[PDB]
Amino acid sequence: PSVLGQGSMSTRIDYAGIANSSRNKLSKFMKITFDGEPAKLDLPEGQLFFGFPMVLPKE
Amino acid sequence: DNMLLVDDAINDDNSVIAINSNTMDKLELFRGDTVLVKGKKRKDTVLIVLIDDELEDGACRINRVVRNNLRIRLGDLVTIHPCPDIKYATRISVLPIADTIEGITGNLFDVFLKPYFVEAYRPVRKGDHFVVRGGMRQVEFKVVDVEPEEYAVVAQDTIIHWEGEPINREDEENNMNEVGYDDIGGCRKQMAQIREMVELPLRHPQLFKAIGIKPPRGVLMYGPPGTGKTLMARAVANETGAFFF
Ligand SMILES: Nc1ncnc2c1ncn2[C@@H]1O[C@H](COP(=O)(O)OP(=O)(O)OP(=O)(O)O)[C@@H](O)[C@H]1O
Repeated sequence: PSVLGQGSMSTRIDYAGIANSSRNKLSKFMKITFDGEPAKLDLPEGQLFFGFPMVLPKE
Repeated sequence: DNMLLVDDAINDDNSVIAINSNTMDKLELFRGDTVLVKGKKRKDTVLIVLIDDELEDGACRINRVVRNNLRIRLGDLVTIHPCPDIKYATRISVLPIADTIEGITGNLFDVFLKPYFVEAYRPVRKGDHFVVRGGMRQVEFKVVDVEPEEYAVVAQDTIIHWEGEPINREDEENNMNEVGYDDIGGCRKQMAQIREMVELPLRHPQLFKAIGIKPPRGVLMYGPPGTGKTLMARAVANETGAFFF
């Protein structure tokens, strides 16, 4: 389904935008992968987000 | 004929170098052409060629900013080559020097750079500096970043980003070690011994291929503490120009 990466609270907090910025993270004047570096993703008190990309088992 | 004497330029342009008409003929250049000038150590930039009959044969005019950038003084010698391939910088980020923005208010960009970049086409390169006089004050700016790299021209198409922290002047030399052979005294034989074994394998690596030998790699310096061994190694590394770790 679309919500496994692109759904409600995925557009409110542009997880894709944050991911791309973290990948190309510099002042300097689309796919998400877990090979790179993390970036701070702070949300106020009382908010949960389960939209992180799935990985499935190891098979 | 790429070795010319240095002279104090009368004008107030940091990207203009004057040459004699005979010198211009020898270099096969034209008025307004951009040429690359290299000075002491591994510092070099690009300047707009200007015709100056008053200049004597084998002489050129460069302002104090260019001399500071090239780490040279009046009367020194530089190597000049044609630079016709210089392109236009599509996007450049430049930040002011902290000490030059002491209490200066208003849009520094429009106030200073905009008059200084109204179809000026001043060649720019990474790490260059230029001083612009606005109102009754003068503010310096540095080439923080340019695209395409490295050296290009700041034309109208260029997009200038003037957002960022002020460039404190002290850290350029306080936090960085730029020391050449001129900073070492009293040890010439040791310096020659180190150079003949460090630069030769790197600056001229094809000589050993021609003679079919493997030059020695390791080098162990020792002596009383405080004699400048670290300084000698730093100077050799800087003069060589190869990546230092
Ligand atoms: N030709 C020179 N010989 C010795 N010292 C010099 C010379 N030129 C400058 N100095 C100064 O002498 C001091 C040498 O300090 P430095 O720590 O580099 O020496 P060192 O004995 O090689 O160091 P160390 O063994 O602790 O790494 C510095 O102040 C340096 O500026």
